[PDB]
Amino acid sequence: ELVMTQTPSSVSEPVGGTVTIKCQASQSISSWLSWYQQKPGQPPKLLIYDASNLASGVPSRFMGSGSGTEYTLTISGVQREDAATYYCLGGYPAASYRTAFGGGTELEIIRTVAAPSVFIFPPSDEQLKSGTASVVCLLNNFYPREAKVQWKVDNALQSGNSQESVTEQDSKDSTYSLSSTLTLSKADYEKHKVYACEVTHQGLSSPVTKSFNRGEC
Amino acid sequence: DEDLLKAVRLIKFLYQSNPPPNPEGTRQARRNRRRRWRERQRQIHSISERILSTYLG
Amino acid sequence: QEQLVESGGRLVTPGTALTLTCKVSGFSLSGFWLNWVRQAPGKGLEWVGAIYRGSGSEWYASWAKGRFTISDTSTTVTLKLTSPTTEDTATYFCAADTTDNGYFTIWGPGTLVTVSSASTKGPSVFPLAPSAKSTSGGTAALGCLVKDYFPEPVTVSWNSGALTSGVHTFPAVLQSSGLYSLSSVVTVPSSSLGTQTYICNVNHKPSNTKVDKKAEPKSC
Repeated sequence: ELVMTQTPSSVSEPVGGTVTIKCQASQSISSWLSWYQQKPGQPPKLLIYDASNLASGVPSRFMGSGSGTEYTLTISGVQREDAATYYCLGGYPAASYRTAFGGGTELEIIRTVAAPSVFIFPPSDEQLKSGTASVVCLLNNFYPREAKVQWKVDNALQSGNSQESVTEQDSKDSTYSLSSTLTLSKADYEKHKVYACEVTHQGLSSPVTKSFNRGEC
Repeated sequence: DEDLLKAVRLIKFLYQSNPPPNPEGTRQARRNRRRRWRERQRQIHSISERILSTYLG
Repeated sequence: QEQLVESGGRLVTPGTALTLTCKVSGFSLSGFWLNWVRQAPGKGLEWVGAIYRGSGSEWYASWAKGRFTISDTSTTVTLKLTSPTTEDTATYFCAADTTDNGYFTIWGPGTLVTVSSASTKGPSVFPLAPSAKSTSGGTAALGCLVKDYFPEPVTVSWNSGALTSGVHTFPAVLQSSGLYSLSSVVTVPSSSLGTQTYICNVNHKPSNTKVDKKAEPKSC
């Protein structure tokens, strides 16, 4: 029944820039509070315990505080690494309101613009000899995360048959990477020869299109 | 209330655990555990204090 | 020196009870707090409950009470999911409190529970065709599509983890079919596209599959 009110949901900031995450306690909580950084596919790491003291290893730029019902994590001179989601933990397990979690705040580090190196991949023989064709468009190392990918089947646009996936931000080059997958049967794949992938990015001068011709290499 | 009974039973366990030292005599090392046991009980005190206070106001 | 490892995370049907285990090891301290924390796909942390080690002091959360059972032992802490439902799909964690000040100093790596009426399916591994359609002059990218599989996870690596720099394993994506699909890729200097052989080391443990498909520049 104890609740933690973590604000904001997301936050963008350049290197040097300072971040402030706020937790709003639903009950008492003395020093009954701790702060955690959680990088993707990794268990959280304790930064601040008992509201204001840093765990060992954790750098000085991490600052904790709170005034009765308001608690603040203050990453001062943010560095590329600090890019992660952050949680606060309030209370004690021994009730009366138990212990509860903040609910997250994703930190986007802000760097210069970077152009996506665009690569295209055609459906393999083994994949065809099954009954399905999957076309892949890759966008290696680029900032920001904002982009759109258009699928052109002989200069005719595709929509529903597409699916995208993006990596998390680099811990040292704050970049990204996307994966677009155009999926249709072996039947619809035979019907057309030239498949194109249109890429629209901020760091891109003109909307770069990378493509292939069926069989032609 | 179930919770409070459980909480108190637990606090009792926390006092039962970490009980008086041995006692063992050694120059300055005898008074060393006093510091240790005082620190530990001073802690348990505040934890219990806090745990219980949540079942009232 | 302390450590925690969880096991028991597996695909189960709904209502079909599962039991999770946490291997507590290296803790000088007798009794302490051991908490269970779940985290569903791309969601936040939710505390499930905790146990004071030396006793039988079980503490659950508002939602969890009833459908969950924490059991402390010699070696070691467990979590029983009495009546699981689809909403229970998450990765469960065990976390220790070496101070008794309500804070998780040491964490376990996690274990993924999957609650679904669907049956397990192994992956299909297709390569990603580099050659001339992927040449930047001094850099080239080749991949490994891991289409159609269930449940999560799958652990692709390159040249038995010898190839690290520039490897980008992509997050998995559920399809309208129900099956997951991912695709790991890597950037290599266009020069050594024949000189050095490139193998993606796939591993779908929840199906026993341990595929090792090799990606080479087409045929022509």
